[PDB]
Amino acid sequence: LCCEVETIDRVLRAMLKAEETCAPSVSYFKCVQKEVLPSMRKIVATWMLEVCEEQKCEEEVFPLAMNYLDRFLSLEPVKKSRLQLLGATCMFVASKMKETIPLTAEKLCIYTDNSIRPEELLQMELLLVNKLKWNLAAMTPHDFIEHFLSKMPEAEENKQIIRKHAQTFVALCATDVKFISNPPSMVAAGSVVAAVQGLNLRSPNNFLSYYRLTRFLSRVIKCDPDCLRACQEQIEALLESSLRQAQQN
Amino acid sequence: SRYEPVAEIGVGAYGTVYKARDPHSGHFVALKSVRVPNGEEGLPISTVREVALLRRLEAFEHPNVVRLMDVCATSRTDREIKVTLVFEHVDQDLRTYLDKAPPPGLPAETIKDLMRQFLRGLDFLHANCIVHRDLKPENILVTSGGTVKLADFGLARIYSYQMALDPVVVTLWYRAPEVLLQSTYATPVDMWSVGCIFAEMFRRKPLFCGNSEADQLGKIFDLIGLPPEDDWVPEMEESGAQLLLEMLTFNPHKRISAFRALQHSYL
Repeated sequence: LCCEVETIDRVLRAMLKAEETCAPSVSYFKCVQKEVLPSMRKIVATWMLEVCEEQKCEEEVFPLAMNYLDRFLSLEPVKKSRLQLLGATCMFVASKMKETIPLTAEKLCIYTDNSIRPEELLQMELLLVNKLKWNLAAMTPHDFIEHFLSKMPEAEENKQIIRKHAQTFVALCATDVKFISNPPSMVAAGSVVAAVQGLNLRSPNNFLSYYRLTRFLSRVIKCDPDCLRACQEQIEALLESSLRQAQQN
Repeated sequence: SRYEPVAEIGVGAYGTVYKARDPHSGHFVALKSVRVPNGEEGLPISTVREVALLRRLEAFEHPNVVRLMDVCATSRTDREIKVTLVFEHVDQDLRTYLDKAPPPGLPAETIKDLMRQFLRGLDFLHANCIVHRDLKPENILVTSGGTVKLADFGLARIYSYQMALDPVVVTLWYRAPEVLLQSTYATPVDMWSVGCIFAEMFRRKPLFCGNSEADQLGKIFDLIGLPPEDDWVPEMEESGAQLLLEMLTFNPHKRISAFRALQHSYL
């Protein structure tokens, strides 16, 4: 968001405002959905992440597409048979928003083994955009990560390692119901925290921003520092079950 | 929100704009439509991205820009999708404000105030990478209470397709000299329009008027004087006309900005 000066934090405050306008409902599985359950969301979400990984999508595509998914699911009941169709349409719109070369309707259907069809996708897209009222320019955890990182006296080699670990934590959250309860800022902060801490632990004179990072980002975020704490620990828990997704086979 | 008409406020550059009522908010709204091509990849990406970028502005809650509050792709054909844009309604523009303003000014502190909201609004827009491109006293809306709200910004690219089928009605008295391409089509273009609005507030008729591009582009040099290469009767305070020229600096790269302008002696 490119000012003409340098007299013109004012940016971050804006990011925080935007994200508030794109929050899903925490109680949508109860109050809105009759068939769709969290474990199905998990399934579609892990599908969506493998597609982004396989296609080497811009990092933001997966979290943005989940924001879409949780948002729609907050407004419309969906049949569990249509969930995959919804997830693919969310990726389709998220890709259009964030990629120089977006995913094609056809390529996405290929990832469904052609269980869904382009015209189905094209029809869902209009439903989805209209329902979100075309407010598609949502914040992602990645937006905040990079912002936080620009405030941190970390060498670029440090930052890149932090970035890599933190993006992993985000993708983990996005598959989980937590992505529904916590705004992108919170999610980005917990992941940054979990990242910088784990890193510092293995390199004590390095990644020094770990010290009181929770309160710090809490202040930057304007959240509750114990909410961030819970968040981070939920992230660390979620990663410690990544050795079950590794040996679920 | 299904919206229902209540007037036909105008039929300018972007088709017919209807005034409608929000049936649960009770508030009025200004509706406009736009035809878009229904491609093989569904919604045209530039429309999605540009419309989305306007939707997000509303978050900033800036007082000098009209909020885009809703969007709906209503119709749909193998070649076209019809999208209605739902804007905050503002019942009068800068014209009506300047027309019902008795002899002679008036006054300066009020003109300074207008100009100061106008540049604030524009500075906001420009910062968020949105160029108006078609700034007009009609695009400049005025609340009761004197808040200027900029409207119709960021619709140039959204309306590209429709407008190329095929008008073209070019009310040209405010267009920056650049717009008559080459070449861009950048942010400064709005500041030229600012100055042309600037002057006309003390005047009472569009300096640089009708006729074609050449006639339009010619009437500009009359007052600014031709620009040697390679550049290819005030009624306000003396300080006022200082800023005005800076705005009317035929060259974009050293034409005053909305922030540099805001920080002018005259203000």
